Formats: sequence, structure tokens, C-alpha cells
Amino acid sequence: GSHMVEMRMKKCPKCGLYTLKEICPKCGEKTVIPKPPKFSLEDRWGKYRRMLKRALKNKNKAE
Ligand SMILES: [Zn+2]
Repeated sequence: GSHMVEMRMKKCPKCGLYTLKEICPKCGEKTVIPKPPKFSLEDRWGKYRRMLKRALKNKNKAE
């Protein structure tokens, strides 16, 4: 498609639980992508990831 779709489910870097709530229902810590990008053609948003974390509440949509 033209517009990029949000990455697949994530995993808690503290415990290791997978979910799509962006949060770990076990401990209560935000979840992160367990399978990060290894091959970057440009890596424009590479280091930017360090300052990519932001506060924004969104609503999920049913497929
Ligand atoms: Zn956790």
C-alpha cells in the first residue's frame, strides 16, 4: 500500500511477553520491538530512535 502500516506486535524488553497494547500487562512496562532492523539502507531514523519516544494516545481500529 501507499501508506506504511504500523509494525507488528511488540515484546516487553523487561520480561519478554508479546502483545499489541504497547504495554506489558505483567509488570506494566511499555513493550518494544523484539525484532529490530538489522540492515539499514540509509538509517536516517536510526539514532533518531533514541529520541523517537513520545507521548501520544491513539485508538486502534478493527480490521
Ligand atoms: Zn514486563
